[PDB]
Amino acid sequence: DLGKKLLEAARAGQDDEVRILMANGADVNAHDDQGSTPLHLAAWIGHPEIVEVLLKHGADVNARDTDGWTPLHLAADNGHLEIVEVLLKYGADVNAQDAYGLTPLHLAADRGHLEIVEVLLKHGADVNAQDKFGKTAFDISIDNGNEDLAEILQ
Amino acid sequence: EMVRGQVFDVGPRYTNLSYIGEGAYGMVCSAYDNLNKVRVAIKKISPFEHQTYCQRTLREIKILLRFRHENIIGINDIIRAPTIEQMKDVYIVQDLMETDLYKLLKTQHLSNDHICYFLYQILRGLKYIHSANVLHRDLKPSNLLLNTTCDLKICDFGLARVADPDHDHTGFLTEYVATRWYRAPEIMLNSKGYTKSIDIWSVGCILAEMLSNRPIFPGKHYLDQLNHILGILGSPSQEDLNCIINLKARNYLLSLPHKNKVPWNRLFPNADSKALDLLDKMLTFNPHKRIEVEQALAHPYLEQYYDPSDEPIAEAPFKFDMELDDLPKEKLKELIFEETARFQ
Repeated sequence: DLGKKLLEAARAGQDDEVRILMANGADVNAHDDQGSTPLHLAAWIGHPEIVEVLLKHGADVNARDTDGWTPLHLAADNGHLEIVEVLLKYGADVNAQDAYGLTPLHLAADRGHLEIVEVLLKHGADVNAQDKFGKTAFDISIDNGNEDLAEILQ
Repeated sequence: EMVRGQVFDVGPRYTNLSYIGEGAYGMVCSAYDNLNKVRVAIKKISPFEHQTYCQRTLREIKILLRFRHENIIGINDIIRAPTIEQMKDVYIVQDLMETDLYKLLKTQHLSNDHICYFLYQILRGLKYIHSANVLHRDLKPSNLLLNTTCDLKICDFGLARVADPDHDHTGFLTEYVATRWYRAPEIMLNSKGYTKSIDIWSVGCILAEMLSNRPIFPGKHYLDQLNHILGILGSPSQEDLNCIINLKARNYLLSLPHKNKVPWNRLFPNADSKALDLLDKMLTFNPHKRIEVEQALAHPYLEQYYDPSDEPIAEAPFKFDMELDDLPKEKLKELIFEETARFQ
């Protein structure tokens, strides 16, 4: 199973292994037991070129893991600016909800990743989205004491 | 003297530089201290462009210079420009510690003896911090530094605060990128005035992780953190709910389906039964019901180490919140300049 070797390769951050496995037919849409695909893993660790070649070869941009996380949630949560752009370009769902209703905007806001917030917003992110607690990005800027965040949010 | 294109000007006392890490607060090099004949760690900070950097830097300098305890990282020296206008940068010199509990845990499952001894050292350090009227607020394995002989020193007081009973009740945790897995459930709920008890929760999370070698509440966000926590502790009792002041926090917990408590021996079937009894007292949902640092040291799990006469307290506790939040970054520039004067 090349599927199983591609995930690790992707989680490792090796560009060449990824290519070789893909050239030999590795399933770009393989998943681990927790539903992470090679695209999730590359987007979480922050490997822009790997995120690109998987998308280029049919990776499901909007695959959900068992917590309802997409590659875009991961990128947003981990501060990976270029990766967010790449995902959006390839049709990532800017308003994807996890199990708790958090969107990529909630995650970037809570992490204080201002450039990502701006990119999400420019791509139609919903600033009024509420998670299952009731919080919007705005409430996050108040709760976290992020005055710079609350600056762009109005 | 230039390292990765940055000036790193550590005078004739510190030579033989090597870069060993960098980020949002601190380019770090190792260097040879030519006075003490040992290699040391030198954190270069330049924080004057942002009020948040200055608060954090002043606190940390103030707190580390007041503390002197074997289980707390000290500041051995400070280098800065001889006049306020010149100071673009501050260099803080500390002991060079070869590793940390985060790296250790990923290389091996600790024996019971090592666990006990590390938990002893963590609490002995914590005893002194709490006796100084300080809350660390960011205890986690990577803030537990280790040398090659199992000596542990809790460092990183950038998010520490004096416990002020009343008045400006703290007070957000504004280092938004790092783990939240060790944060007490009242911080996740955005509680009002939390206490020393938040640090005892973090220590209980570290204990649990030393017992099984994996984090006990690894939430992906605040709501997934709560779910992890409630999944093991069970639904809080009405008594514990009733203690929650924040209404929409209490209302949110009331909204959730009932979860039963998972017995600690089911999660940790090979752990020492006394470490589990102690763990139970640390990881109590209700902050008021959690064990305190002195009672934890005197718990039977730690009997082989517990020695009150060799567990020092602070000779000069901090009295009140340092009044920093409203103060502008030029003013904070002045006190940082003064705090650092004892070194030249």
